[PDB]
Amino acid sequence: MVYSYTEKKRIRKDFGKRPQVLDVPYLLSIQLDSFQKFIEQDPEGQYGLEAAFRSVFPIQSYSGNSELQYVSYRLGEPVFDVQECQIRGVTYSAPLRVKLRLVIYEREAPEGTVKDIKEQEVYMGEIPLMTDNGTFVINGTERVIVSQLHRSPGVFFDSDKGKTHSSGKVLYNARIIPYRGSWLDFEFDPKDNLFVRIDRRRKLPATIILRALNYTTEQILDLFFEKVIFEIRDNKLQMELVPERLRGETASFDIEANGKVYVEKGRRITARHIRQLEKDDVKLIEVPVEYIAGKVVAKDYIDESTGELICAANMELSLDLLAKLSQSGHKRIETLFTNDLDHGPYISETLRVDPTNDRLSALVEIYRMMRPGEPPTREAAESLFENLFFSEDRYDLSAVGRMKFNRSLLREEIEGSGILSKDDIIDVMKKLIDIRNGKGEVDDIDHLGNRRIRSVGEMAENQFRVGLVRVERAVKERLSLGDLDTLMPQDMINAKPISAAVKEFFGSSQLSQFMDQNNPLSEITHKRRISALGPGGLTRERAGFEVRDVHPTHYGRVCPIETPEGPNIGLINSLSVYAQTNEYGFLETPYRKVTDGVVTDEIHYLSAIEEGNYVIAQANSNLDEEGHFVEDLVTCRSKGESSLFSRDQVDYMDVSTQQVVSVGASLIPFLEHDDANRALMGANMQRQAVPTLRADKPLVGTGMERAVAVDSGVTAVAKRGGVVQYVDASRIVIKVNEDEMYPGEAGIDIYNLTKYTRSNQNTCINQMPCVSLGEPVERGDVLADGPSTDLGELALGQNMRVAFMPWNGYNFEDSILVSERVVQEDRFTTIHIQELACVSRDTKLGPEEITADIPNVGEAALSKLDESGIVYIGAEVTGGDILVGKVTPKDVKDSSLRVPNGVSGTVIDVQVFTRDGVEKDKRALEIEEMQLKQAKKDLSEELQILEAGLFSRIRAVLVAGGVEAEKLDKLPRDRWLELGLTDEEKQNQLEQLAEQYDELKHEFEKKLEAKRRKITQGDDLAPGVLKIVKVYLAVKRRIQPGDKMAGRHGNKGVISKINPIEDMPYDENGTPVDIVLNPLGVPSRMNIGQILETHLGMAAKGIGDKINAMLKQQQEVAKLREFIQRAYDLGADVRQKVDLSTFSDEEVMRLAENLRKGMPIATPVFDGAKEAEIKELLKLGDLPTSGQIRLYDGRTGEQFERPVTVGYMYMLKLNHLVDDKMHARSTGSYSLVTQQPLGGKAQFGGQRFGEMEVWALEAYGAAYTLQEMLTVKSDDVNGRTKMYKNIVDGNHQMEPGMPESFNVLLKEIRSLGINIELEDE
Amino acid sequence: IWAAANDRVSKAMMDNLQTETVINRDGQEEKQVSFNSIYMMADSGARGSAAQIRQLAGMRGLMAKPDGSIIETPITANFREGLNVLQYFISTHGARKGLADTALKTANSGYLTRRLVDVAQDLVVTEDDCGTHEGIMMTPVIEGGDVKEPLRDRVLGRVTAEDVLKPGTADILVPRNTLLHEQWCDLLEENSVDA
Amino acid sequence: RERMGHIELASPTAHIWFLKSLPSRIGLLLDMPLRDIERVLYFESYVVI
Amino acid sequence: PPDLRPLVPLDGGRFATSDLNDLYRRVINRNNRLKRLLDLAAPDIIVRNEKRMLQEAVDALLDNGRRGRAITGSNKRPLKSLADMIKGKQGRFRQNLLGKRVDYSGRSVITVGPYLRLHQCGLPKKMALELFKPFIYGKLELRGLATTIKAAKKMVEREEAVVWDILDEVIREHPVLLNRAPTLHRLGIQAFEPVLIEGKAIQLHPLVCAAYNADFDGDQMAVHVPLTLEAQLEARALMMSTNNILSPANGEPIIVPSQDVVLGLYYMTRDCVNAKGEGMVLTGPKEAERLYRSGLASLHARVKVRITEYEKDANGELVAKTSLKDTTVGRAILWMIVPKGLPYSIVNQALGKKAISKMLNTCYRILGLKPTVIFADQIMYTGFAYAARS
RNA sequence: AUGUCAGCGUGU
DNA sequence: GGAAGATCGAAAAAAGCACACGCTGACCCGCGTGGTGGTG
DNA sequence: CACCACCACGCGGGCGGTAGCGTGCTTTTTTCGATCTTCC
Ligand SMILES: [Mg+2]
Repeated sequence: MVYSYTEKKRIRKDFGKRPQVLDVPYLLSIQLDSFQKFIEQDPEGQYGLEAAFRSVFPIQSYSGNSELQYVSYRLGEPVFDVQECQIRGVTYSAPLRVKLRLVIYEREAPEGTVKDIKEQEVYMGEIPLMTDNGTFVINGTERVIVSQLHRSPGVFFDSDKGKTHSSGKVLYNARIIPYRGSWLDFEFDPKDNLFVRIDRRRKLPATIILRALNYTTEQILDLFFEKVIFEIRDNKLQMELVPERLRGETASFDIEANGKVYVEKGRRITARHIRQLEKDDVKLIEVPVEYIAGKVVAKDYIDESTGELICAANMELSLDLLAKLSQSGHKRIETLFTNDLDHGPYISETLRVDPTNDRLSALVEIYRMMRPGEPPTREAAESLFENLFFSEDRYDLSAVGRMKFNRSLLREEIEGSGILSKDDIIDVMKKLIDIRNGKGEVDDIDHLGNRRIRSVGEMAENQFRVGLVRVERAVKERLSLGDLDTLMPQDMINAKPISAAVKEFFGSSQLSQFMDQNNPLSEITHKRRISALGPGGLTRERAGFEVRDVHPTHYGRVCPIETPEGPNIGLINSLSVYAQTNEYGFLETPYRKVTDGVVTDEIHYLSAIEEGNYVIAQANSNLDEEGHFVEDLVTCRSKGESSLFSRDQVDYMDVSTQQVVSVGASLIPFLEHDDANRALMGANMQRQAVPTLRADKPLVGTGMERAVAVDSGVTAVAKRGGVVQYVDASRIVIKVNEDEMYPGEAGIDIYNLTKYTRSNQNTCINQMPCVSLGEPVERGDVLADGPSTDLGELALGQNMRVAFMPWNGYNFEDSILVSERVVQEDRFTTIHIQELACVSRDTKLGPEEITADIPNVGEAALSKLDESGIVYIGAEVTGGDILVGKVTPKDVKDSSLRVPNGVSGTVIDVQVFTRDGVEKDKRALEIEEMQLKQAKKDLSEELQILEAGLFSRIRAVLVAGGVEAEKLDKLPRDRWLELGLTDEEKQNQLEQLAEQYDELKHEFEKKLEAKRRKITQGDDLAPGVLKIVKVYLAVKRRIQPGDKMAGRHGNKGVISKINPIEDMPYDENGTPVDIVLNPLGVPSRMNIGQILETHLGMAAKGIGDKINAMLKQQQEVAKLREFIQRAYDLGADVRQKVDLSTFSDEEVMRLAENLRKGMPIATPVFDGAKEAEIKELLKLGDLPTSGQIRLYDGRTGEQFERPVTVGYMYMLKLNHLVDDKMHARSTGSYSLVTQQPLGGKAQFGGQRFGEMEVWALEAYGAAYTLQEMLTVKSDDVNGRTKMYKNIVDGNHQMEPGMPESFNVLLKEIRSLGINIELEDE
Repeated sequence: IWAAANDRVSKAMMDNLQTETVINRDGQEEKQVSFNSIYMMADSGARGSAAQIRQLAGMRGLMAKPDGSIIETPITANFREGLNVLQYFISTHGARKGLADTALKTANSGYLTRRLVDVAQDLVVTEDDCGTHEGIMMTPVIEGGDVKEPLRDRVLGRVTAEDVLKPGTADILVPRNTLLHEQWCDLLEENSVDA
Repeated sequence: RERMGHIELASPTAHIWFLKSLPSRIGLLLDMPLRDIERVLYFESYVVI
Repeated sequence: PPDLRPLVPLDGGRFATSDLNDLYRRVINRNNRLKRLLDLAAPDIIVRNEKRMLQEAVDALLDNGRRGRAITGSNKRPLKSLADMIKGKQGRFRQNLLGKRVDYSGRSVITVGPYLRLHQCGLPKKMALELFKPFIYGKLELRGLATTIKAAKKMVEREEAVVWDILDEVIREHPVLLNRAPTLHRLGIQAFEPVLIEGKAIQLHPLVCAAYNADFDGDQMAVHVPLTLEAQLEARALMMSTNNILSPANGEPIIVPSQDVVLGLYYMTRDCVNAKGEGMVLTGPKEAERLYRSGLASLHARVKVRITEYEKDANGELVAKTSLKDTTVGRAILWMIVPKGLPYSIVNQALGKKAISKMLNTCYRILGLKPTVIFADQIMYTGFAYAARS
């Protein structure tokens, strides 16, 4: 295989053994694709704005005289670019326009005749747009809308496994969850009575909902029971007996038929008698008259001659009632087939409990339940019941809801109406009754097949629909106002509700979270996050235990290890690498179809529900390269459980070994050698590492660094191939190839790299080029390296020389001993950028101004400020220094923004936003001039290319016609326009080319004018503010004791001591180690991945050192080729093949220069390098095979009594710095209500002496210290002052006084009708 | 069967680890206690225990699904060796169960501590002796096979309520109001005193 | 920080703490059900004196 | 009073929410409207509704959301009434009375310090300088180095060397209360003597971690300064770590070597079979230590050394006994730190965790408290040093 | 010189 | 032989849900009427 | 001098609607109608 241009610079050695059948998909697709479905023009109204408009429109007036219908919608181009929105603070959004037709019908003839039609296009607000990285720009800040894992609409049957009633009986219940409407619940009472609840209200007998559906008792009994016919003979009273009905029965009477004693009295009917009766096929069996009385009559029976109800429906029979029925002439009677275990009489008992007797009574009772106090009227009850479940505007069982509803009831069809019906509720109650009987099983609520994923598109569509129904109500209000002959749809509708709803969803939602930009991995993980919280979902406090656990269906869809550790554990998950979403929202995972034993390559995306039936083999199943499993007993999983299986019983195969982990969890090398808890900690800590000032590639990786780096929008990726025309530290210009050229284009790609811009975590985002002049590039090749990225690979930490040994207790529990060189070489030094805003508003007395003069200050403090009142860029500022000199009218009061105490750095950026109308200061003019100059430079480059082409054409035509090439060369190029030719077609061609030149110049002048207008347009702000000035401060944080460091295997710690270089342990060659770690952590925290990573990194660094030594000797390219080829060929049936024969000399040299600091090794997350391969790679270099060398003591020099484990390990500097954690306070400002010291570090505040600390002090004899902390240190203001003056005077005594908080509480209770006081007596 | 196999593997590993070190004496050779770093760390009590070492070198043993039932096929791979995808997914169940338990335990424990503190925050030793002759019985607690706590632990550092008699002699072994320190506990246990 | 104010109520109003906190002190003192007290308080039923 | 329901300026022309003010305004509106209705002799069909809704407003002010629906605020949410700001976890009782925020306190991450003694903790220079500011001002004014409090503040800000000398003088025997955020039991806060260190992290003794349940893991801890004579005496006599050696829960000791001390002492107290210098005879532990440090005999060599051990008699004094004991070089070296009263049977074995704990318990029971503290410090030092050397 | 809501995270 | 005391089961309502710290955003009436004011 | 624009403002309240809004916790106390039982 051939490699890309960026990959050929430094090829990562791969130890993967199994070939890759399916490449890793785009990581952010689940964020982009869904939003596409929100905004794509769909011919069928199934998703997005088209579906919402079809659902709402058309809109009819109150009177059937006019209406407003919708034709088409169009999303206009965004006014501002993503970069412009980010730098200005506006929201990245696009206008939405809709074609609306107002139809005014004929007043005299309302049968459908129309009178007037008015078509128009109306603008109804701005919809925020998703960028190319699947993130939103709201109010100039990056926001991510995480997906929500929520229970899917449908019917769910569950129960409590004896948790209630103290009797152990299970109370089965069924819930009909709609996408929009009221919830219907059918529960079973302890006394086996079916009750119905609506929206968790009071329960009512289940027959009420049937009676409200125009059902009589006879119909209900027919629906819910099997009818036994008791035909009256002369004296036999034979029943219509079914042999199956004799199963599980007790024969209290002798069963005799066909003149044979089939069952004797007092003998239970065993299976033998049931089978013998089935063989007999006897229908009529004589019954005694006493057996009838125990049954319930199926239907009402009437004595027609007398016209009186001899027996009604559904009451217990009796001997006198039976005699009356017999003498009434009713020969044929019907009763219910009821069994104590098979067909329980729940419906009959519920009907007996039910007090209603007619449809109107049931409707009245339902209305009384729903609306207490209001008088139950026929019309009101009818309207309420009709709108509850059988109206489209109130009840909406979505398409997925209908699909789940039909599937749960075993219905062949998967399509239907979005509203309920009699049949659906009847079937739900029948299924619940069957489940109570024993047939069927309850549904697993936590099953991933019962949990849908709602992405950004679905939530945005729902909010848009809410806004749209509000707008449609507002427009129905105005549609019946008459005088429509002079009204346009533009002023007919109001866009306020839609815009308000969409803004509130995109700015202040539960799931529209702030994007964390610590590193590319952080953003990638945040975008691919599924949160069970949010509206219509779980709560953090009431989540429970059973919902946080790892269900077996999580395999290949949800990462089992990557989850936050804390209150919300198991409620937040990360999508797997290969996982994707169905059209219904259910997660699905890829699989390789296995046919006739041989594994094929066709990929099928199996869902959670359907994958249960199939038998799925593991990824790590050995194959003989012919698709046949090497061994017969393959370990597979059938239904959420693992077992052995035959080689011919497999149905599907795992597509990869990374299918089960997420992107963040797949970046941990040797993950299979780590405990799950430690892997979880490592994965969580990986996305917290700040990027250093020099990205260092991981010497040991997993091969997924390229995908993570490219997919995240942190690096500049060439759109089209070509050659790099111009390289600079800030911008890149690529001359595209002729194949990818577009007609009428100069054909250059311009990339403006973002340099030193703050992220959401106050870190530094920086892009650095990785290409040189003349270097050919292709589409998809990296041109610049973003933060924590090196040549297209994710680089979060640094490769440090580590040694595992105890060192004088300076790494006692988890501490880390760091050599002085680590600080000296700035290996972990990071850059942090802080933003400070000064807002020049307008006050009642007058408008404040940002000026260069402030009262009662000296010239030295004002030296940094210029005449414009804003500090000089690049000036070194410290705590308390004035940044934006501002005076507000009281003559004026100084309110200038100042650097917070304890904050220093250098001003690197100043952005000034001015409201339109207010004059712009000199600094704003300078910034606008710089932006205009950059835009003019870009447009001038394009114009130069195009005009060079046009002038070449002109010169070619002239030399073809006038052959004045030498004269034209002597003449200035511009004067070629003045020079002409003889009267022929050459003159016409010259005139046409001159006209084209003039029109091109005019067009580019128009482009420059447009860019200048966009730059100088001005920014709209909130009311009351006339200017905003934002200043950025850059600080270089260097590593120091107390800083938190960590590896990728959960091994975290705090730097304990910066040891001198000479004190560190050193080997025979005299090279000291960089990091000393305690071995004691490994045996307890079972993360063996760090040891294997150390050994592999040592081998890689040995290979790199050998390459560097060979390079230093100026050896011929043949030796380097041979050595690098030998290094790459090492392995045991590795899939990666590198051929250096076709690399040519020069590239090889470059590759060698990239490998002189250690050849990278890629270790797949579950197919990594074994111990034998590690030993082979170590032996390839001049290093011990065991991986342990003999060290010397730095201080004393004696050999350590045992060989120690040294190597190279990837270290990460987490975003927990000691300078951000240390705080102290002796005396500062206090709260104005409770007179207590403030809280926090940003404001000078003291630590909280909590209740537990008070308890601990009480456990001691500590009474004076406690009282001193309670009153004289915090609350007693007179005590505070007297104590301060006494300590200054040197007397260590206190006057406790009375805490002010108690006085506040006393006045607080006194503010009620309660008197409380302290008595001196 | 799988539990017995895991026990056998752990025993064989510990036998091969604790004393495999064979060293030559001034004459012939002999077997001495091993100097292995893992075994030195485990035996000295510094870090780890038998279970963690047996997970590092022997098979990880049986694992249980979140409902608590045992899975038929155990994790037959050590942490030094490689765990396939299925074994890692199996172990994640118990890992997540433990993590969720320890995440949700803190609030309940804190609430219980708050209630306990508030129910007994007014009790202070404010006298020396009431003269009460009423006390409580203390006997070793035994429930069908094991002595959960010896009498010495239960009665250590406590004041006798009455004259404790020597068993079967009706002679005072300790006085009426003597605090049972270590020597008194030794005297009590040397005479086989039960209550 | 210390001085309090007062508002002279034009019509008497029940103190919610004594009326609502179960068991109701008003109801227990007058031996009347909480429903009757809460319905005569919010002007929906007359009560004899 | 208004000061207990303040109106907070918002530096933008508007003010804060002021929930109590809103409820009071609602009640005042209802009262004024009812007065206006009454003075106009309004019929009993209108004043009845106004009286009922005035009662509802009073209900909302006293206890919002108690009976019906809470008065929705400007944020579409229930409002906070008078009762809501007394009860609950955020009420005045549990947020400003039982516990509060205190001055003379700070917070920072922790870091292991091996050189520290059991009664000492390492305090960063900046935190120590800021926390003890009033003491520094008093000492500066006492010695005449500054003329006024403003001069002392300027000297402290300028970071003069005399300020550092004064700070070193003031914390000589001023204990500081070190506390951890989860204070499960009594030992969660303990008094330590401050040692000024150059850095940004608090240096904690390795032995006191077990009581604190703390790991050098990024965990933070808080520092409080007792600033009365009584408070200092209480910290020294009750809260000091030397006093806290037995757990109040069950009487078990809380100071036990855990990770590296046990490993080091286990490596020292272990015997090989053919180590260098095996079978040699040494005059005393000093000769064994010299031989080991000279690279002549291995730490595991089995030798015979003449040692003298002191035993306590009935009278309470110490009687010596000198004899030749067969032991190892490491055990003989370790014997140099064991106090006089202890026998030799404690160290003549492979010292694990339980062995070290039993040795410390015997030292406490036989000798007392100060010898036990010094012995624990020496044990930790030797364990760390020889674990590093191993 | 606030408060509150929501989210994320750290240490237990 | 029916009213009152006892039971009782279900429905409702209230009260609670660790500590400490760091950071971010987002917000902090209304609204429709009446009075007032410049104006061509 | 109407005439359109602009600001106090005031009392008003659940909000917006030609109605509902709510739906994944556990324990304790009340209470209130239905049953019973039982007893004078
Ligand atoms: Mg920790």
